[PDB]
Amino acid sequence: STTIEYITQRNCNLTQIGGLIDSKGYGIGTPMGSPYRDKITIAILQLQEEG
Amino acid sequence: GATMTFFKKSKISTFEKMWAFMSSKPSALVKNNEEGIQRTLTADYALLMESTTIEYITQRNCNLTQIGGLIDSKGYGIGTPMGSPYRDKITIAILQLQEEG
Amino acid sequence: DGKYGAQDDKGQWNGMVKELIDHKADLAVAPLTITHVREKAIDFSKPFMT
Amino acid sequence: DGKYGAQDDKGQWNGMVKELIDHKADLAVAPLTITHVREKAIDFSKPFMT
Repeated sequence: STTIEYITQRNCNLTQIGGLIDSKGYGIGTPMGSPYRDKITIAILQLQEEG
Repeated sequence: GATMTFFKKSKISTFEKMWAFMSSKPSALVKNNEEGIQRTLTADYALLMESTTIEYITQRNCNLTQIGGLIDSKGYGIGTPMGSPYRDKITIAILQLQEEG
Repeated sequence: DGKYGAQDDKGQWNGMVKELIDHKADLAVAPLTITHVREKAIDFSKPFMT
Repeated sequence: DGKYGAQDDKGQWNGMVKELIDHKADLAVAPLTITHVREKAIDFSKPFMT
């Protein structure tokens, strides 16, 4: 959705219809047993909460 | 509710502004979902609440429509006790379940 | 106690969090709003719905 | 590899996933999907969006 959104918003000749027929997540990949991923998740939550 | 907590915690001018407006009038406030349901059924009184709840209500009510998409960002997960291995197994199971559709 | 669980003003938690903290429930599949305040108390899983 | 990360013919990883597995990278930052196989290969934080 965001790719087509960017494409349409950066031109004046493309129509965007529909925004969700499925759902996939995009986050920060971390190695196995990452101890520092917890604070990463906390900061992500804080940014989402504050908008 | 989660929505009002988000509004007070949000830094977006629109969200905080609308929250301040609605909180300003004590007659534009409800303490229960069905209170707002009845108020809307009686007169124009928009209710903002968890999108799953709104969708369920609309699916269960033929007198109430649905307007507006996922304006905000929330989600529901599974709580894991501190120091537990169940988190990774649960995550892979739910990821593969949603992946299959 | 019927609630989503939240951090009280006395510094104590309630609901699902304590049930997971006190190790009387090893799992809780339920509608659980994910917040960093509740993340610190109890880590959530991947959001099955957004 | 110029990619988010793809399994090779023998199940070998590349890009972000291989670097994290090799620990040549600490944080994987890209608009990469969070798939169950990728989660098993490398851990993931809470997504910015879905």
